[PDB]
Amino acid sequence: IANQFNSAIGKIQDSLSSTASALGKLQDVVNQNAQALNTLVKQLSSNF
Amino acid sequence: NKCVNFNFNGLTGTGVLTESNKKFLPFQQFGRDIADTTDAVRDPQTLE
Repeated sequence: IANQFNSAIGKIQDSLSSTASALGKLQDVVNQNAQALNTLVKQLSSNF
Repeated sequence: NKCVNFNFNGLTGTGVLTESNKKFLPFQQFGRDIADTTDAVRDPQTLE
């Protein structure tokens, strides 16, 4: 049971080290606030 | 390097004026931000 837990925590290092997409739920929240501020800045360049 | 009211060729505004490494082509006299505000200018007497 200890060896399996230690091995499964090993797969957590390897997965997070390998893939880009695993933290998508957090990166998407940063991308939405960044895109909303970029839009609010770009919108200043309008004539209306 | 001080805050000033500037006027370059009739472009009135307020800000710090600073040396820059931007290489304006001969036909360009203002540079602008993504907000379409002027953020660089070539001085009309000494062409920096």
